[PDB]
Amino acid sequence: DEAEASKFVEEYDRTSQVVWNEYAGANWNYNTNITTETSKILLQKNMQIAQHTLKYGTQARKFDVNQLQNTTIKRIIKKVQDLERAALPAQELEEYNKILLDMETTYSVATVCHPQGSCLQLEPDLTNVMATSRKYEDLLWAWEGWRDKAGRAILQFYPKYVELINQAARLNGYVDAGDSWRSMYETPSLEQDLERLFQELQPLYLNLHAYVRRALHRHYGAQHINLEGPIPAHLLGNMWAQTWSNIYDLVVPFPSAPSMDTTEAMLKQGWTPRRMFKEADDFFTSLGLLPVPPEFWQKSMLEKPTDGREVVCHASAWDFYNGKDFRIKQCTTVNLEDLVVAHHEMGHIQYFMQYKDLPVALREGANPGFHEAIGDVLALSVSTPKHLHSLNLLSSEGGSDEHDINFLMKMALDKIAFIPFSYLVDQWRWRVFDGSITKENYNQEWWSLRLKYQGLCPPVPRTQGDFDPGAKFHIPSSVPYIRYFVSFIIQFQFHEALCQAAGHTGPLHKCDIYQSKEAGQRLATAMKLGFSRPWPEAMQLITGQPQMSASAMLSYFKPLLDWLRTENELHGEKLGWPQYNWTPNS
Ligand SMILES: *[C@@H]1O[C@H](CO[C@@H]2O[C@@H](C)[C@@H](O)[C@@H](O)[C@@H]2O)[C@@H](O[C@@H]2O[C@H](CO)[C@@H](O[C@@H]3O[C@H](CO)[C@@H](O)[C@H](O)[C@@H]3O)[C@H](O)[C@H]2NC(C)=O)[C@H](O)[C@H]1NC(C)=O
Ligand SMILES: CCCC[C@H](N[C@@H](CCc1ccccc1)C(=O)O)C(=O)N[C@@H](Cc1c[nH]c2ccccc12)C(=O)O
Ligand SMILES: *[C@@H]1O[C@H](CO)[C@@H](O)[C@H](O)[C@H]1NC(C)=O
Ligand SMILES: [Cl-]
Ligand SMILES: [Cl-]
Ligand SMILES: [Zn+2]
Repeated sequence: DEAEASKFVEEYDRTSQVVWNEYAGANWNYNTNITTETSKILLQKNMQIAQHTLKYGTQARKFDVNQLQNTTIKRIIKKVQDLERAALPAQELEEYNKILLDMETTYSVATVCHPQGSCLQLEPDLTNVMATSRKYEDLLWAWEGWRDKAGRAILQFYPKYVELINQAARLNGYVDAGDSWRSMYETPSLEQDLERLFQELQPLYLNLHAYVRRALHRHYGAQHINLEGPIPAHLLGNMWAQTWSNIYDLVVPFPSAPSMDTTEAMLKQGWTPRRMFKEADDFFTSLGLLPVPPEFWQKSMLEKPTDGREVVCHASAWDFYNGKDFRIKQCTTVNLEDLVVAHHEMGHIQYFMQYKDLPVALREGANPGFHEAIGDVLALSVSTPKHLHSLNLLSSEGGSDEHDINFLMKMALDKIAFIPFSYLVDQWRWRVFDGSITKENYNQEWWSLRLKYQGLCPPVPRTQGDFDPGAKFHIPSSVPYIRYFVSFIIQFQFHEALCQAAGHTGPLHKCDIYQSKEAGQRLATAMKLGFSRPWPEAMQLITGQPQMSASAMLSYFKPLLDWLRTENELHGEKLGWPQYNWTPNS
């Protein structure tokens, strides 16, 4: 009985490595070379992997997991009973795979064109406009144009995508696809836990929002910013207003303590995409963690091709399921923002290497948030002014209270601003999946949440036919989002714990764990667990306790909360957006 189940897991593990490696190869070849031929091969490998999933999943379902004594085998077999899309009938499975490919291709090849002028891709062209233009109409052109071309083009697919992903979820024992996705956390209290964490971050976010709103009023004019209303969504330096640090120049707390232009410093010093990834690899090995293998450097795509290939630019990390071949695909630009992205992606690679010897079913993060958090933890140390000065990308900024508050503001514009964005994406999709948002009101309900959680309004009133969620990568690519909310909370818990393990004293935001072997050992022991244990065990190995908590993030930013409250009170700011119905008049 126990013996047949053990044998089954061994056979599943052997055969899964082969077929998933072939799938990953076809998927990579399409993502790095969008053509009719690579698309056709990819759809064929989709059917091959479904045949495997159906064979082994059907077997797994013949086991009564209740009667298995070994808890590791029990856990693997329970997981393999979920066929995901391979539960669908063949005709629906083919339709679903084609819909997914059509949606992700539509996003990745969309362009926005000037009349009898040039056509801009999202990366680098439109993202550069959003980051650097300080002209309301130019930002509006890029913001609206991207939604018109990418978002509107996904709408034709999304209702059928929803029907099919939900159908597969029901065939695997869930009530809808959002139930299935939430199950990855194995935490019955997930929704309440996330809401409580969101509420703890409100003082910081509301104060940041009011301060930034005032600064935008100063630059863009009183006729275009309502000091008691939501902020227009195209003014925050980022296409989705999900991180705001590119408008640091407009909001700097102490302009008499300026920072060196880090993009120009990186360019003058000869930085390249490969150098950026080499620096990330060096930070990981300084903690005693694993270097990426030589193969990574030969096979990764670390910059946009110049040879005519169309590619999926959106950065991502790839496991080829053979314990040897790991790769990053990123259209890297030489700037500080993308150095942080490089660390994020190298954190995924680290996790892949740490859990490579577990059974494939257990080769995941402790929960999806943990997978997202590893690289960001190291990037918190890289981002310190002390570390950036050691890279010759900032001047010496220490010993200055003004530089200290400036740094905390730079960090808040990304980390605090992202909290409400990362909360709302799957609040929307969970309600699409459970049927309480229909295609009649996709876009209206999206904007209701953008208002409620982020305090943003669209600069141009939306019209029927708009599908602004489709203009965000994870929606057409069907990548869950609450992982990023979880990550941004727990990365500060991990930073706090690793800094204490490294012997740091003083304010958390001054900590840099470079070269700490004690810090590396904490992370390594947790990552080696993969998905073999409930995630509170990995939380315990890193932090010494088992809960998710916003306390670390709040501690990191405490000096900035104090500064923001004093500043906002001086100016008479009304926190929030009680005039929540305000929208731009022109
Ligand atoms: C329940 O079963 C798990 C899994 O057992 C493993 O997978 C099965 C499908 C069979 O193939 C088994 O033969 C196989 O061991 C047991 O977990 C395993 O325990 C062993 C011994 O404690 C671990 O061995 C280690 O292996 C590494 C190399 O990977 C060595 O460096 C170590 O020195 C040590 O020998 C093994 O890692 C572990 N495997 C997993 C996936 O956790 C588990 O012990 C068992 N439970 C009980 C109560 O018996
Ligand atoms: C353009 C960079 C995208 C990076 C990332 N890319 C994903 C691809 C995942 C995937 C899975 C399956 C198939 C294909 C792809 C990843 O590695 O998790 C991403 O999406 N980050 C989020 C949040 C974020 C913004 N800024 C950051 C800075 C640091 C850390 C996180 C974020 C975002 O951009 O919204
Ligand atoms: C892109 O795909 C086509 C079609 O399969 C192939 O002929 C070509 O060699 C590929 N290009 C690269 C750079 O791999
Ligand atoms: Cl939007
Ligand atoms: Cl998730
Ligand atoms: Zn990630």
